[PDB]
Amino acid sequence: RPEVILKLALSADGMIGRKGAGQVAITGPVSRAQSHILRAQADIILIGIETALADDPVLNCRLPGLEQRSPVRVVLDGGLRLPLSSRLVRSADTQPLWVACGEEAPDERRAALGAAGCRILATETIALPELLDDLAAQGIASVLVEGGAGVAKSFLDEKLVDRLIIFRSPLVIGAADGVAVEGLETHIASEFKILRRMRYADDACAEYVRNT
Amino acid sequence: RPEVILKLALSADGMIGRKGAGQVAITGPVSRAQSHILRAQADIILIGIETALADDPVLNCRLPGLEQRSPVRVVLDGGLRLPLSSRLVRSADTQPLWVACGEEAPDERRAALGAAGCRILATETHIALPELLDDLAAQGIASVLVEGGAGVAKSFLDEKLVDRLIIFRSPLVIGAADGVAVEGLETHIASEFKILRRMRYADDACAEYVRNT
Repeated sequence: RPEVILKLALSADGMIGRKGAGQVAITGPVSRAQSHILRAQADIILIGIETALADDPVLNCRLPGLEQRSPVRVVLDGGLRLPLSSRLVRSADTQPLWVACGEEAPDERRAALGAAGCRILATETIALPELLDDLAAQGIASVLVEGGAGVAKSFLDEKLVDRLIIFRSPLVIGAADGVAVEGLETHIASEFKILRRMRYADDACAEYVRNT
Repeated sequence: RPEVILKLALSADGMIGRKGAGQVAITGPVSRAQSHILRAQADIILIGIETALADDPVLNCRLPGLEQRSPVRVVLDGGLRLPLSSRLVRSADTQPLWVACGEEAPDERRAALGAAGCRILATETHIALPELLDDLAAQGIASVLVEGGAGVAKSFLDEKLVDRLIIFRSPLVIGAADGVAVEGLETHIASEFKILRRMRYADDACAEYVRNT
């Protein structure tokens, strides 16, 4: 089973996004550099389809001299809903892109993505513990999960996270329009210990490791 | 009492330097980037006078967009042996340089470094690391990055002042004839630390550890 790092981008008041939208922007320079370093140290970067649709991300490493360390990308996409116009699918020849779906997605979206250069990854029931067993059989030693609320909650609830890194924006979103990861603080309290805390308000970061 | 990260660059046979020259250079791109991000995350980067003399370092952050986050540099230098020709001293306008002293060093070298732009940091001798960190916390320092040669690396580890240990490992061998090791390093890791992450790729290898408590 690969080492699993979950990286979360939160607002100052602990929200993982605005209702109906994508991820919280992290803008401090130390946090942005560390963010790209995590990608270079990972074998795989994993996100959910909900994040892919809302943010249209690329998930490559952009530190000068480290672009060749851009990891394999995995999208958890039960319905093979990934747009062929996405930045992800359109960079599939220049960086690996694996789309995880089970024996349920229609062959026409299965065939269109494969012809565009995506590898289609077979999964059970979506079963996170033996997706990580499957990912490990294919040579992966470390997975970086860049979650929205869905992937973050599911990985934590199933207790599959080894290290947790939380970047906190200085800006407040508000409970009226914010989405939180529910159970985040109780999981940290129950299962994690703090390792380092960066206290600059424009560049705030907290790192945790799972309890011994 | 601030958080202390000890960063060691070792050869394949575990030497932190060689007796006649400079330290083990890190060459992998991920390891280089991470080394400079540790500097950016630190309030203070601390080294010993022996490393300063052997390597003539600069100790700034050379990541583009982070150079303004080069930390204050601290050199443990009981005899004020740091040359005014050092790249460190000659860099004093562009990055803070504090030279740590005993209560005893002649006032003549205090003034010369002062004129070159260095702050002189008064410390307690026997040079007391626990008291230096309390003094540093008293000045608002939240985190210290120690880039030790064998001297300070052994001293911070022996007095149990290291919370996190980061070891970059070169694939090259230095040899027992000229190699200097951190004495007691492997027993300290077995006794007080757990592995946290490891990058095994041979041209960019790293292991990180955290103290058990």
